[PDB]
Amino acid sequence: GNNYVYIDPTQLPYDHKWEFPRNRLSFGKTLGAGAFGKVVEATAYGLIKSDAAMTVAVKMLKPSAHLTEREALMSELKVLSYLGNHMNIVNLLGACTIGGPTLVITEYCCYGDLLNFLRRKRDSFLALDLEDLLSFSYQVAKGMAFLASKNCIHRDLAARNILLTHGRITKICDFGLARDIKNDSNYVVKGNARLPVKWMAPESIFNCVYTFESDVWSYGIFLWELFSLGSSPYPGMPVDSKFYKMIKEGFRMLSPEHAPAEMYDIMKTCWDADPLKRPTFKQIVQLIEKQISESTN
Ligand SMILES: Cc1ccc(NC(=O)c2ccc(CN3CCN(C)CC3)cc2)cc1Nc1nccc(-c2cccnc2)n1
Repeated sequence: GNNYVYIDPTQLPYDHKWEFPRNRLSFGKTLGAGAFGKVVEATAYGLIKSDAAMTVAVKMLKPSAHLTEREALMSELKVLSYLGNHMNIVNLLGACTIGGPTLVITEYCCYGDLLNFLRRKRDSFLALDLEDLLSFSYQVAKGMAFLASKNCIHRDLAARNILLTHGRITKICDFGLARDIKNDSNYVVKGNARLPVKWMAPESIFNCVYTFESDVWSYGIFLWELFSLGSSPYPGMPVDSKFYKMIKEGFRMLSPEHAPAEMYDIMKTCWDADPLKRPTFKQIVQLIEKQISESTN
């Protein structure tokens, strides 16, 4: 959680142990695509077990991507390697960096992206219930606490960047190059960038600073998305001059109908204008642990 240092991924070395024979990959359907990159479902052979086919996700540069994007993908690969493999973050499995297009291989998450999952399961609210939502809030906070412990900042925390897999385990991801931010209305032009403004802390919007605390703000917005079962934040409030003024003034979202009081309390603290008053992910983990225990029986 040291806001005075950061991990420069170009200084991270690429561990050759990750290198995987690209001829042992069989590419499938597109899971996401941006301008210079895409994620596809694929099959990997002898990736973990010698004579076993396993489904994976593969992030690749399109032929139309430049060195800048290859560097970014390599940096992302090194960051994932640095983070290591954890229950609540997407797991790196390998890479193909030579002899073809640069590819990064991770686990495949059988329930796909959490935002789509919530939207699909909105009616079922097997069925989705409160404890599922609490579990997702807990696991995302847990994963983010780990990221912060590694002195890493997400910068785009949102339901769309969470995946869901076996046993309803969430995995923090970052589509990065592989999201079409040009045609995603959740990304708004601000200056010479398309930014996830509705998820962003005021200090990020106005001063372009991202911190452990701005990730916590985004987590608050995520909680809102979660307990609204995938609704877009600030309903009936398009990102314009009024929006910026209102956020600066102190306008905040009301509680989702399905949020327990303490979960909304967390949201409100995450959206404190003062970053120093926001909870840490470590704190949030404890709070949600308690709520989950209380919400059982
Ligand atoms: C194939 C791949 C390659 C790279 C990544 N990388 C990440 O998921 C990731 C997560 C966190 C960080 C940490 N990082 C720290 C610094 N900041 C600024 C950015 C975030 C970096 C990369 C994921 C994947 N996996 C991936 N990506 C998108 C979708 C899917 C997917 C979709 C549907 C079903 N199963 C899997 N799977």
